[PDB]
Amino acid sequence: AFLGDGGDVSFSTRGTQNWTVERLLQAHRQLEERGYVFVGYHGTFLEAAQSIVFGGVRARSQDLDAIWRGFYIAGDPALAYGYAQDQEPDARGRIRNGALLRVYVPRSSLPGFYRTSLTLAAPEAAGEVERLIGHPLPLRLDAITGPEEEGGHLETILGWPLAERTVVIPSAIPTDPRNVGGDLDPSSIPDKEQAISALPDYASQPG
Amino acid sequence: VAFTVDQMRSLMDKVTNVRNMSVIAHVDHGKSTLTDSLVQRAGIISAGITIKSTAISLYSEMSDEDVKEIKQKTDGNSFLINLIDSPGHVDFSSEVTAALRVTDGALVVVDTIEGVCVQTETVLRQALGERIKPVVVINKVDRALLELQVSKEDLYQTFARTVESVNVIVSTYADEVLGDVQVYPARGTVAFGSGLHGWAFTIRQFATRYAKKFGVDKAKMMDRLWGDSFFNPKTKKWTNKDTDAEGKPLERAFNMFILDPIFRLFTAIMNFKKDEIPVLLEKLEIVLKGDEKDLEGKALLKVVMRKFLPAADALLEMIVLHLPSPVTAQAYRAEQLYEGPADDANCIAIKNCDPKADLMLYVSKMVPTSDKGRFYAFGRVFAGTVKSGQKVRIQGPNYVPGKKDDLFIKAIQRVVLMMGRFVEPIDDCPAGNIIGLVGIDQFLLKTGTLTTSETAHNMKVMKFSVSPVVQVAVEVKNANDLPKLVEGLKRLSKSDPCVLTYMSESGEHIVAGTGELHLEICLQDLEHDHAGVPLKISPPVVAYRETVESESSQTALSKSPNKHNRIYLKAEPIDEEVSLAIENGIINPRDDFKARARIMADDYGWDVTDARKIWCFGPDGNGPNLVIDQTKAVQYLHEIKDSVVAAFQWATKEGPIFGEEMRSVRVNILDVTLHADAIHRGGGQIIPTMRRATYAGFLLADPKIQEPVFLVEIQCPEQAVGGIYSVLNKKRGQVVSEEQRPGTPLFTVKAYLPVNESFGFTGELRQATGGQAFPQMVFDHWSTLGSDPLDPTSKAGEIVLAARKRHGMKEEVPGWQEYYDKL
Ligand SMILES: NC(=O)c1ccc[n+]([C@@H]2O[C@H](COP(=O)([O-])OP(=O)(O)OC[C@H]3O[C@@H](n4cnc5c(N)ncnc54)[C@H](O)[C@@H]3O)[C@@H](O)[C@H]2O)c1
Repeated sequence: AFLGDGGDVSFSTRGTQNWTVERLLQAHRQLEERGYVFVGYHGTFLEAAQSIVFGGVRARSQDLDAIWRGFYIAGDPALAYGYAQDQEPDARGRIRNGALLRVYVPRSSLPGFYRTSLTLAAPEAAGEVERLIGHPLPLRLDAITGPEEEGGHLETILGWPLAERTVVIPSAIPTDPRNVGGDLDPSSIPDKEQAISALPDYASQPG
Repeated sequence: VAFTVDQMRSLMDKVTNVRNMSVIAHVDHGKSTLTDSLVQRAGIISAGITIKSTAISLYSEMSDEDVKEIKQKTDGNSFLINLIDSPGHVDFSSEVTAALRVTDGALVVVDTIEGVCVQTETVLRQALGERIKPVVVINKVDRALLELQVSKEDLYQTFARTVESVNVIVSTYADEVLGDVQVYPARGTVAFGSGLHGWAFTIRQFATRYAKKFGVDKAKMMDRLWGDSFFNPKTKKWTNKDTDAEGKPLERAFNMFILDPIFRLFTAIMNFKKDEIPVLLEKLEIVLKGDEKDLEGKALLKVVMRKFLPAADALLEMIVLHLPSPVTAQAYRAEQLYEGPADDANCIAIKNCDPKADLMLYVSKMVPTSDKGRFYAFGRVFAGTVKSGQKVRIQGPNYVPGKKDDLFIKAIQRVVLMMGRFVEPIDDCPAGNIIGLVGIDQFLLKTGTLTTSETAHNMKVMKFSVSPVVQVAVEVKNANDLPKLVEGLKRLSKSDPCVLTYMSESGEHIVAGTGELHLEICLQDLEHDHAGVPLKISPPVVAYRETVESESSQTALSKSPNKHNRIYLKAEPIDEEVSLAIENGIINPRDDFKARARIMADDYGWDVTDARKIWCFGPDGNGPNLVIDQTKAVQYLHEIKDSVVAAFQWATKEGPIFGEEMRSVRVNILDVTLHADAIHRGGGQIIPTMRRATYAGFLLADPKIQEPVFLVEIQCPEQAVGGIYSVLNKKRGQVVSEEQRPGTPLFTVKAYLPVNESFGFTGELRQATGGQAFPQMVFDHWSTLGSDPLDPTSKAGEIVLAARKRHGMKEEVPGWQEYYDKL
């Protein structure tokens, strides 16, 4: 268990239940004390959040090219924020807000983290990525960070093998139920969470 | 007594022998008790689908010489009595009127000791205003004997004062067009007894006894059994002098022949004088049976009394002999009950109770049934005959001969008898009878008028409204009881057409009502019957409306999450005339888009171009809010229409100000840009875009909030009318009119009262008028507050802030930039 002390954690439109900034600070600390390191945010819908936090990250078929398959996160919560919501309305056309999740990996996996300036998920970058990770795609027990699109945010792709070794806990950053599709308000990011959101230093050169 | 459908019909045919009446009594004065005596004696049983008991059928049979005493046309010895159920507290004023309006007579119950209470007095006053004839029964005599141990003369004088009080109310408020309608014991219009023990009597019952053994027609005998008539026991002479020659006091006949026998039984039985009781019983010819012969104390007293003077008989006697039939009553009730010309063909048909003329059926209420969630229309035929299959004109409250507003020409599924909790289908039903109808609940909310003439006006309409102006959040204390609450809300919603249960976006279970009291009893019914589980209920909250009253300062723009779709729109106010038209079915969402456009253009000054481009109404797809498509040359525009409409349904249900519904908000879609590929413009992409653009556009059109306002109608004696104004002056009340009922000192005051000022209103009005006032309020209109809802210190803003905190929202109202595209 990595959720800290308190009541049963659940995800809701009203926000993550039994999850205060203080409880996050405890969960984060106890994670580092066990050799885990924070690597970014993942925004998704409520049921997915329940699945990820209590069942763990599990490989699944996703709508892209096979060679880029993996678990996608973002160092900047603002980027992951945009994905923290329903992608499909129900019968009544209701689109709920999702939840921001914090993603942790064993520090033993850090040697497999690389960064690049090229745009990911594109054929022109596949070669450079395969160079850095020292093997053909897809990513395995390694990760790649780079602009999601030209001149845009940085995104991180955790190879599925690595993704399944993560520990994911809720963020203290709420989504807005009354502004679904809006952007992350910097003022709504708890200062004490920002203080524990520093990212590791990634390698720009092959191992 | 069990009857077949045939016998019932033959009984409803002779409408001269029908008695439509109700019981006017305080719950604490054994109202239900006396009612039980009646149903257990003359209750009509019938030799599947159940309903909520609204009316009871009673059968009474009398003699040829008993019928001869009836001063109205009669036909036979059989009599059908309709006992119309009535509310338990006067606070339910609207349904008190409904019951009285379909009745012609009234059994008024008063207490021996406490006499006539304030409530009973107020209700009786209303009954007389409906031109209803009263018969009185003085209840709880037992208390005067067992507890107070009064003397015979004391008890008599007590009755005299009681009868006096009643007649003061009667002579004051009874309509002069009815003649002397005061009650007199010597005439048989007053009964005495105790519902508790199940005994009661009239002077006529005792007159019948002594009529023989005094060689006197009971007419003269009962004239003596009340007032100053004295039978000297020593001389065996009748006198009007309360003293003999030697100046010794004489006992009045009432005390001697009526009270004495009763007092003697009470004394013998309650003092366990086993030697007297038998002799006393044989004397009055009261025969006991086996088990009963071993009883003693109250047990024996109850058995002896209720077989000596069965309560139900005394009551039925008065009802049949003195209460008017439909034929008699409608002759002077017609004008009052017809909102049209007095010499109209239909009004004349009601005066004559004409079974042949055009149908005039009055629907007083809708009754919950076991037949799914359907409601049966309960009411009364005043003219013509209702028939199964017969196509009728269903005229709603707002209907007027000429327009087709609030009109539905449908067919009656089945006409049924409402035998309390059960239902019996029948072919037809002549005028003068109470009846139920199947297949109307979807055209009538509660009250209405059924006709067959294309020139008939409505009958005196009872104002009602379904608008949920107050609501509460319902929550279970034990999380395991959740399912029981879900189904409880489901069935609470079915026991009343005016109750509303729904779920907010945040998942809260909401229960909304038409008033403070109405919502109160619904939550009591829910926690004890429909759910039965311990509930956590929030304080009552008033429902508000979010609106705009100017056009968006600038165009509202919003992007989809994937950044490929854009919606440009602008918000603007809708005229009140148009909003009212929409709420009144005039402008209809289900209407032909071209026929509707012609109406909005001709009658409401709309551009038929715009009116033909209405995409939807909202919320619930029928609210006073519109989406107008004003785009030009947009590819695939139609492929996102269902998503845009959906977004509007959610946007109008919970506005950006503080989560309240929108009203009178028109949204103009000026421009739209979409991605060529349909994969990147589905619901998940469009819905959020439209919602946020709508919010941005709303907040750019100087937002406002509207508050619900009641129309209050109060009856009150001139003396206490002052209190009405005293209470209104500190409730932001606004007097509409003050009228006085000609001849009587009864005033009707109408005024506007903000719903958020109506909490505990009846209590304060009660306090200030000594309970003389008779309140009656229905939702009238919405009122826009002048103050700025965005200002936390203003009246509107203060309301907003409190709500936002209560909902866990961010205190300050979001700026339009929040929903506008971030750039
Ligand atoms: N989601 C983010 O936070 C994020 C961050 C950066 C970039 N992106 C962009 O979004 C695209 C993919 O979005 P996505 O990754 O949210 O959707 P995806 O199609 O890659 O994955 C499908 C969904 O399965 C869900 N899920 C439910 N249970 C899961 C479990 N046990 N393990 C793993 N996933 C589970 C995930 O939340 C994810 O939303 C990428 O191509 C990338 O460009 C997304």
